[PDB]
Amino acid sequence: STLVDELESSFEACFASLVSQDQEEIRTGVDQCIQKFLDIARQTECFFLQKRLQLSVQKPEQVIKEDVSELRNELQRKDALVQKHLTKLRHWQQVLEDINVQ
Amino acid sequence: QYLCQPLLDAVLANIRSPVFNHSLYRTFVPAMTAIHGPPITSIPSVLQGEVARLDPKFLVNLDPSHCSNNGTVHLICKLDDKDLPSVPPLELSVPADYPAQSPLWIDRQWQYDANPFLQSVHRCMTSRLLQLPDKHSVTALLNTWAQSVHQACLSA
Amino acid sequence: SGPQAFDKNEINSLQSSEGLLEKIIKQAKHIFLRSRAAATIDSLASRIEDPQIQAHWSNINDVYESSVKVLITSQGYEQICKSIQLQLNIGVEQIRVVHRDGRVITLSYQEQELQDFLLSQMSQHQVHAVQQLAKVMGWQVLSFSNHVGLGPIESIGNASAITVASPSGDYAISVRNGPESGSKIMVQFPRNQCKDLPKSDVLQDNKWSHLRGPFKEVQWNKMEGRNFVYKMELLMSALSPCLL
Amino acid sequence: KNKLFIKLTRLPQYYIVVEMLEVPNKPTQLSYKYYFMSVNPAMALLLQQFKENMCAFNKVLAHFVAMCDTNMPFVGLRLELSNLEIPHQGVQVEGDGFSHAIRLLKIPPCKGITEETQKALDRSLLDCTFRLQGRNNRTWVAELVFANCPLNGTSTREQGPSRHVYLTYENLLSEPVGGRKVVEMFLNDWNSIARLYECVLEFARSLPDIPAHLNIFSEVRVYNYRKLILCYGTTKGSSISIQWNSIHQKFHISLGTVGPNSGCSNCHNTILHQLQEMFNKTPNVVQLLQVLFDTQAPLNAINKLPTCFSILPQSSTHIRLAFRNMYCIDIYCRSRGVVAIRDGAYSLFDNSKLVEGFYPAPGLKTFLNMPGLVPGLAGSYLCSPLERFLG
Amino acid sequence: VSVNLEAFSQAISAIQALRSSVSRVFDCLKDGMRNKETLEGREKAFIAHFQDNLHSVNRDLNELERLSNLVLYSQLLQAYKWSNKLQYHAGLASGLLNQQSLKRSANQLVLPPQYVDDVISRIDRMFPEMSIHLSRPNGTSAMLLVTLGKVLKVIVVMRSLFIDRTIVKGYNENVYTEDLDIWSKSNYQVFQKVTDHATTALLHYQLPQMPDVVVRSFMTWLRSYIKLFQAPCQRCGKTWRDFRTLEAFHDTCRQ
Amino acid sequence: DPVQRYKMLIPQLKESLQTLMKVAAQNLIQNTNIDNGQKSSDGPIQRFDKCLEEFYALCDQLELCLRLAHECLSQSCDSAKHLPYPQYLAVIKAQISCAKDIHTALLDCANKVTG
Amino acid sequence: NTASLCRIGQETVQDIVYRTMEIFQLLRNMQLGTYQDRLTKLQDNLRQLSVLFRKLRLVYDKCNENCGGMDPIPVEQLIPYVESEERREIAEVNKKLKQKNQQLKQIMDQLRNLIWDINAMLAMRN
Repeated sequence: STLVDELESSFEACFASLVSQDQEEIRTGVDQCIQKFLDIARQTECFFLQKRLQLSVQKPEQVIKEDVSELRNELQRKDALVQKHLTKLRHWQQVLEDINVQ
Repeated sequence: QYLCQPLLDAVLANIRSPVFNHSLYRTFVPAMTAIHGPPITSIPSVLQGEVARLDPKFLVNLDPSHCSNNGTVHLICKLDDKDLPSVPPLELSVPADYPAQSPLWIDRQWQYDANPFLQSVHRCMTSRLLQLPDKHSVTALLNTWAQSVHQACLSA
Repeated sequence: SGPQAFDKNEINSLQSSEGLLEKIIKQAKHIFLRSRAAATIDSLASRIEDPQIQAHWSNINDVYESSVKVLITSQGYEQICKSIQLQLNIGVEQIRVVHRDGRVITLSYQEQELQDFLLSQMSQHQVHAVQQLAKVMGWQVLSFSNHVGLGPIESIGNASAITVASPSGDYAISVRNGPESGSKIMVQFPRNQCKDLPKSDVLQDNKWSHLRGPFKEVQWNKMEGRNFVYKMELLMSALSPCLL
Repeated sequence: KNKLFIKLTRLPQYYIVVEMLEVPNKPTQLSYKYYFMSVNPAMALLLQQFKENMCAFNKVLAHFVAMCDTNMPFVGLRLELSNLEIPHQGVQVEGDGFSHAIRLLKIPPCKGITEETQKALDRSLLDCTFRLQGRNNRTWVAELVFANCPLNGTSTREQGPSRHVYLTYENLLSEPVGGRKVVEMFLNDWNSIARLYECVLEFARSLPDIPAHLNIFSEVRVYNYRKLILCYGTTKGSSISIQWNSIHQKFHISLGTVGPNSGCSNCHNTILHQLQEMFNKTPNVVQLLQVLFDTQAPLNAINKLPTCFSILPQSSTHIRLAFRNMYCIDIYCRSRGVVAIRDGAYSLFDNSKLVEGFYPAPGLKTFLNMPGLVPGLAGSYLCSPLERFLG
Repeated sequence: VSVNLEAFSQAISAIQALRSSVSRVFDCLKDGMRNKETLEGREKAFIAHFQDNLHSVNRDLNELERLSNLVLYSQLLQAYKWSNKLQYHAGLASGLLNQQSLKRSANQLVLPPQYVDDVISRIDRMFPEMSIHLSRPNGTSAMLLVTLGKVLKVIVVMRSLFIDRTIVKGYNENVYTEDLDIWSKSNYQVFQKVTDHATTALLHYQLPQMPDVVVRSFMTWLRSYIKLFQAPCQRCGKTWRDFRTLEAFHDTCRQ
Repeated sequence: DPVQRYKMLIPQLKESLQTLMKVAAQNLIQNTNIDNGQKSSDGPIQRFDKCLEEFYALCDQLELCLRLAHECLSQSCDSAKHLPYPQYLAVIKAQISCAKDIHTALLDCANKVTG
Repeated sequence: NTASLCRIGQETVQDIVYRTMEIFQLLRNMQLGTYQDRLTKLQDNLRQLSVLFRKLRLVYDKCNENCGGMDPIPVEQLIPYVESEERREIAEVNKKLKQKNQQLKQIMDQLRNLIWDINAMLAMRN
């Protein structure tokens, strides 16, 4: 029921030992809470991946919009990088033109 | 040995006395129960598994044709694969107490003759049974049958 | 050296005795080798796009040596897919490869050797990607072989092999990638689920109808995602528990 | 005299011999013959030849080398399985083409386990497939698949009647991949699994008839066939774990706190040794749940005392408290929520003081908190809380 | 001292073991023999169990004798205990959770030379056997000469607070001490294999963001190369040191 | 003193075990002789129960001494681990109190966010 | 739309565990000025973590309430076994990025040649 609630409860339980009012006890406790949190996190990831697979196999247009946006962002990033490189190149060109003189 | 010996000697004295426990019981009941307190608050399964874990090429089944259900378990399985289905039965008699007396294949040369391919598969599979180690399993016979058929395919 | 008793060749031998021509030829050969390797990796980068390729040339070089840092990641999973990394040493006549698994290989100036080696390394990174993905999604690895010997005799590189099981038992996947014949994935459906397997009268109980059975193959073509890891993750989610 | 010796570094003593011969018709070609050699002043043992199945890769050579390196580790495991009278199927090609596996049919039943539990285990073991994995190809994994699980847990383990447990073994660098220690450890884990299946079967049989307080007080959480994690408490916070350590041949219990309401500890860590011995003498889990339910309430009060007061853990349900060293008091917990307190330093026999001595004078304070040291009892777990600070 | 604390903790368990073992001898005797399906079996079982119980009492008593030879205010102690508890708990939790990380992607250099110098000096402060000589012959890219005893002379080539190339050399060999011999070979095959293994360790120890723990682990792994020609292979007859386990190994044997 | 007491009780504990084993043997032999047909003297006998309680009493005294020494040693080592002395204890208690405030804040926030 | 909200839900659940790991590391590094910084960092981490809970919850509600008309096929019935103007825009962007990548490859080749030349000269000058 609302795996989000169960993962919240496990994240609370991982803190339920220190936040309260020898080594083996804390050892086994952290083992249990951490492994439970990891399992439920991997399960929520599996649910999200199933939803993605269904939406992609039945509605393959939003993925195309995502590819378009990603390609445009990549092009903008490349343009910005080449602009910065050109600025540095012009700076170093002026610096080298200053030297070499007598 | 040390510090315990007379107790040891005492109990080693008094084994095979019929009244024994009671004497122990008596002299050991009260103090303990005073101190610690009150007391406390058809077909064998191995063949079935071997069948369940076969390769889908084989379709093993029982044998109701010959005289069975008195001695060993007889099986006509099959050969179903991209290879060859020559003579699918290979009747195998798996005796009781499977982790011993490796099963024997009842030879049927009547069908494997009259054909060169079948004679070759018979020869090679027989030689491969000769080279098989002792106490072989059913899966071993099935695999060597398959590989012998494949050898006969690649030879001719 | 004579006072401190130097060795015959060690700290003596010729004690600088070469020619301008010899040194110049060595330098030219090194330059050509560097150029060759660069062009080869570039082509590999332009032609082969599925897994990845990366190269970070060192800052300081020499007249008879150079070095790069090759990395073969995935498109989306850069973090987890960091199992295969190379550090080439482009000498005057030999290219030395030091793999992350402690394997040193001395190649040749000829390009085909480098191209085939990089293809085999990509093929191995392909199965390492599936391994690292199964480690993260919590899928239990059943088997992993870096150089498998069962199957068709393969090309320049040896084939790889992995087999993982679903966290909830029944389902399981297997992957076999190679340089020549690769992407041979087949899912292991459970019994009593295909409904096409021939039943047997020897099986008289229903307990045996729960084992993973018919071994159905899946077409890697006409799939979703974009990278091998995307399709692997989508297939893993498809064989997950429906929490929708 | 023109041959190459390709030694296998992962599995030693195995040498491939690749000899080259001139072909008569073509003076510009060669023929390769591959032999499988083995060594034990090196002494060869046997020789066999495989003869069946850019141009500088020599595909068949690398193919044969990889095939040998992948197959030979299984031969030692097969020999070790045959040497210990363990019926096992030969090395078979798995359904997914490329693989090697050694599926066991029957295990040696057990030592020290009842016959009916041995039958219940042998009729539930479906498969014992062994497989090889890991870098350098020296890790083994056995996947046991049991059916008809006795009792489930709170986790998502209530699926179809097929529980899969994976047991991994990695031998040392020496003691080559095929050895005795791997199967020995496997048999040890199987023995521990059987000795734990004893208790799980007892608990599964006793589940229909429960005193109806432990049912709400305790709940089973996981069953991985090698550990039993029961959870008890009013809010299901505390947890006890059952496991059989084959090294010491005794049950090992581990206590923890997993729940968003509890103290600073499991509150039962002061009686851990007596509970260990109690479960070791009589392996029954319902008695454990009963004694835990009976002793948790007094322990929650006796744990909060200032640490002056010293807690000496005696036998179960007999926790001793001692103000300073001069004074003492015995805590006798019993069923139906009652604790009997005693004078302490007093002796249950001829009236002489113990080594600590210093007879506690008042005595009647325990009577108003409801010689003269016989029995002070009938505290209904509330006196056990107030009388702490009062005394 | 800590050794005394452990001896007392071991002794407390030994007293508990002696009391439990003595109770077991008497408690089992009270139950007495069980049927066992056979006359010989029942007699043997009772004798075996009693003898094991009697021996355990002797073993537990002996340990206690041997262990004798070896050995506004309360709130402050509560705070100390809670601090120790949180330290242990958070350490275990961080270990268990960073061992298994679910991060799959990142998308959802310039460094001060004095900072690199400070990091190198901090690393040189520990490992007193190793001595690192900082030098910048060519640009901001630093070159480190690391002397390990009379054993090794490693030449690390930093491009940034980043390890790029390493060439170990012998102690008797000449690094030329001046304008640094970055490009050369050791002329000994063992040191060449050590250079290969050092490049392998560099390719292995690669943390994404933090550039300090990588150099820390590289120096720690190099320090393991101090007992060469003095340590066994653990699977071989008498050059590699495994990561996360500083154990010697031959490259031909494995790892 | 705690180490010295542990030394003092160990010879006594060995003596108490010897008597408890010997008394048990004498009692079992007399009870077997009465239960079977075998004449035996009434004698002093010595009760097994008195010896078993004595052994338990010595065991508690030893455990109490060791538990105190272990607690005292653990406290001393921790005290060493953590100009005027009053200001010293003041800054120590201040650090502990601020750590406790951080504890309470993290606890209440992590418990109010969910559950 | 929904297929991107699902990726957002994926990245949120992939990041919450990393946030908890950072919180654990911060509590571990907290040994007894700097205390104020550690406290405000922990509080900011907790606030952003609760915000992540709220975000993952709302995206969960969204993907659950969406349930588009095209979902009659259960899982395992979708895997393929053995036995317009958007495409034009994609092709145009692909040609553009291909030309830009060829130009960037030329630039990188020139830069590599420059660096190799400078390194060789500054090495041989010695």
